[PDB]
Amino acid sequence: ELLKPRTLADLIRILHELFAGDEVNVEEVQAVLEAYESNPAEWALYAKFDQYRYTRNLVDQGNGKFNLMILCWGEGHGSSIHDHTDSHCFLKLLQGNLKETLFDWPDKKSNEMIKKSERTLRENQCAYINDSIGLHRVENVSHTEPAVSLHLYSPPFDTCHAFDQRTGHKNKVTMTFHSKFGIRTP
Ligand SMILES: N[C@@H](CSOO)C(=O)O
Ligand SMILES: [Fe+2]
Repeated sequence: ELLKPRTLADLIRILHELFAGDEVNVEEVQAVLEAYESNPAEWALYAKFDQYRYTRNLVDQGNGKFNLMILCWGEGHGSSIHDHTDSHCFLKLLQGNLKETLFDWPDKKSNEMIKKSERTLRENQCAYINDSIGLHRVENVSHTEPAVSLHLYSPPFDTCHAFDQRTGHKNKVTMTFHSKFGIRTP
């Protein structure tokens, strides 16, 4: 039974229930993420920005079933084109807007990766990606508004691949957390 999360803490409690089993009902998880109305006071602890690039700030470890984290995107900050290591990946906007660009898995032949589509993700909207859908890049293209997003990955993963847009070539990358549970972790 899916109820509206009243607060971020409530959302977390609901997620623990939804991930208590061995599978994941994606539509249910997306619906609950979308239903949480971003309240900046509740996540200010985690919203730690860096001048030069976006930051990943761990919020909850899901009793081992998922990682929930907050990403903070300065003006003009964006990601690489990347995959999600055979995991579910949900993204919900807490502040600002992000541009998501979708790409196909490259062929073994060296070629320009062409975008399959783009969309603008707006405050409170929750998107979903997985490797069967394709790859993506996420970017804050704003010149005037920082963005903040809430991401859930299940199972948790700390490595993925970045793809070169000009060739499709992939390189393994290890993601790092800027902070964990509100504490900066250099
Ligand atoms: N995959 C990127 C964020 S775009 O992923 O929804 C990351 O976790 O750093
Ligand atoms: Fe991503």
